[PDB]
Amino acid sequence: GRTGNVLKLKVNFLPEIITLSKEVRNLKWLGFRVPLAIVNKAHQANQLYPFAISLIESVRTYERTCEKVEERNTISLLVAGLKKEVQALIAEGIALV
Amino acid sequence: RKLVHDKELAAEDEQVFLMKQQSLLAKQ
Amino acid sequence: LTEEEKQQILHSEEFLSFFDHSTRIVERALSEQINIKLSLNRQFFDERWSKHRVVSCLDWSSQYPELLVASYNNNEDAPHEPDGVALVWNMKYKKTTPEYVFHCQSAVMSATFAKFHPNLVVGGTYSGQIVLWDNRSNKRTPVQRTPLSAAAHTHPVYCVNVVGTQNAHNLISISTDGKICSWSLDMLSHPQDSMELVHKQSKAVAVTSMSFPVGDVNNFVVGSEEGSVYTACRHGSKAGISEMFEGHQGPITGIHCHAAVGAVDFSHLFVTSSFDWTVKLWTTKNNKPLYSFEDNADYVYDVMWSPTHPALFACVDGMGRLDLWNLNNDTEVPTASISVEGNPALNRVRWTHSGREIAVGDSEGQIVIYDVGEQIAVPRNDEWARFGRTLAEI
Amino acid sequence: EVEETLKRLQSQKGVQGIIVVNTEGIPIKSTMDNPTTTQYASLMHSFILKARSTVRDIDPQNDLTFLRIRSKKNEIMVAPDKDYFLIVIQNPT
Amino acid sequence: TFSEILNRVQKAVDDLNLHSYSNLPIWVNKLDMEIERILGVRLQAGLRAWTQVLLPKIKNVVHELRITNQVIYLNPPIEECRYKLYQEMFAWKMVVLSLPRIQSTEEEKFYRNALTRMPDGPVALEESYSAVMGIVSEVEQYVKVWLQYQCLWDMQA
Repeated sequence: GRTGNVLKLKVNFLPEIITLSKEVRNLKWLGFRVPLAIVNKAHQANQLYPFAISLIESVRTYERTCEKVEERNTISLLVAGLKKEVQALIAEGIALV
Repeated sequence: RKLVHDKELAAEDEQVFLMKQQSLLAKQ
Repeated sequence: LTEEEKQQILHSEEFLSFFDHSTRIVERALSEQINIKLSLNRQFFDERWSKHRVVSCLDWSSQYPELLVASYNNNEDAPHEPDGVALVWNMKYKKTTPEYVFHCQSAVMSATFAKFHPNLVVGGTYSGQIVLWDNRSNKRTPVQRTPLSAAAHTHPVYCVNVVGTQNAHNLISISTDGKICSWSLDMLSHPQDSMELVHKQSKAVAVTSMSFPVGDVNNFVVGSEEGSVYTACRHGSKAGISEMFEGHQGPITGIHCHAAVGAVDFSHLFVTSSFDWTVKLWTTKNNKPLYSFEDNADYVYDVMWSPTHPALFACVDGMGRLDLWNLNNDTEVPTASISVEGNPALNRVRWTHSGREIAVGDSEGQIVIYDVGEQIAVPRNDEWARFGRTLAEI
Repeated sequence: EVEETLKRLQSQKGVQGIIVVNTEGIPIKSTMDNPTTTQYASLMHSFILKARSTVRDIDPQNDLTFLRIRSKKNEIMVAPDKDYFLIVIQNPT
Repeated sequence: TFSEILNRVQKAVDDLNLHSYSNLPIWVNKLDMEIERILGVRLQAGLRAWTQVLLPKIKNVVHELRITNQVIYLNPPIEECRYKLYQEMFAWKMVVLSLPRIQSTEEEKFYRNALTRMPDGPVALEESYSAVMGIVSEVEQYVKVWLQYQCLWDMQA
């Protein structure tokens, strides 16, 4: 729909990784023993999932509301300050590993 | 000396900010 | 002759009461008043909102024992179309059309009415976000949505209920990670209570569904897909797991407590329909299963007590047979049985309040409700006494 | 919504014809043809006004919220509250 | 009706102001420019309707010819009808131009710039004035010849 190359923002987190955890979370009590590296990866992903899902839902909501704003250009001038503070927080966060 | 409002809050379109931060991520 | 005033008054949507009353009156206008044992009673299959769609939950309105809420997950038939489908189906007059519809942006896993207010509907979705809907208002969007936060539910939510009375209510909800959270019906944006349920050595319990002892708040009973039942006091002197059960071998899908109250106290009896045809009966005071259910294999979904009969309940097998179990007359043979046509994967069962009929979900969306024989619908003091002595059997 | 409303109000019995009337008579919408809808709905509007006066006669506080006429050949509907004037053509049976 | 619309718009603007949003004054200025442009267009329409009415409710102006000490006289004179017509056109203009501005002096208190905000330029104004200069002229013309009769007394038998 646009000839330009859109630099769409995403989140460095595959939603399917938690799925793997659940397999472990099920297979561990099934009696099957899995490699300890897999156990550590699954445990870390399971404990870190809430942050990732909150971040991805937040960024998706921000993108939806910003495209809704720019749809009605008469309001972007008023919303500019809020968009600036949001972009500032994004800029602070993106540097984080 | 009736002061007038200074420069207004800017928009800084999402594409430019995203490109700049993509560059910053590439260089980090 | 107007050309735009009617057009713009049609464009302007002041049709809330208009549409509400038109719907409540035209399904009445279906009435043909023209002057010139088990048995099926009403089969409902919404072609528009249940085409190749699996029923996700079922509830009967306690305030209005004619209103049923049913859910739906995402539809693989089309992803673009709204995924979370919630339906409100009524017992007022015969009609193919659903009485109300509702959409949730995430797949809806469970839903129910609220006991605190006779009109709000609360449902847990696959994203772990509790969704609120107002029946009186005619809207498709969720009215409220709990935050998707670390403290709040994040994993898919399968069980939501309202505890307490209409002035001491509290909305309890579970996340399949094991978080229990209590909210209020007035505000659905911050967990009034919240903690990650744990059994031992800090490992959680993958809770699938719970029930609560009838007439009692706190001290719930939960089931784990791990294959274990747990009794956990909501607050008590110490929240968390209070008792672990030997339980059933496979995943425990449906759990329910005894509800019929009579001359004897039987509120300590749990039914658990695991994934192995094994609708087990037991009591909170005994760590072992009380009686083992075995007639076939391979996934009986669930079981719920008939609120009217103390020794009778309904369990459905995913192969396509719903069967009514009396315990007083028979311990092993099905006192009543039926198979829904098409032999489909019947999912969820809900006894209507006051009993006398049953509601049955299906993987195809064709929900069927139907009554029960009078000779087995009604209890008697003989039933309670003989149930007590059958408990004394073993 | 408009189209969904008429669709659900029609397919509930495969109704011969219904249009939405949010004004006091003289509707420009049509389902089968303009005349038999517009003139008939205007006459229905006049008559529901007269019936509103008729029911206010016994007590002014009373209002007509719903009207059926199921005759030997027609089964004609309307649900007036303030300006919503239903029309339904249907078999008597 | 214009004042009520402006009052509601100003109330909405104040509601936005109290919420402490970002970048209000420039938005207020732009919406004020647009509303004054619309006001100018509406003023144009009203002024042209008033003009063609001359050639919009207009008051009927009437003046008499009398005589005293045997001299013909007018009550009021023709210039008085001129001034009444000018006053009425000013009132018609003030119907729109007296509207208040929108804000977060006298010119700033209520909007008096619509004449420069004219979509068609002063022409619609000017032609309006023209009608006046038309009508009054014709009036005195019809007066003049008739007034000539007073000469009859100035000559004696």
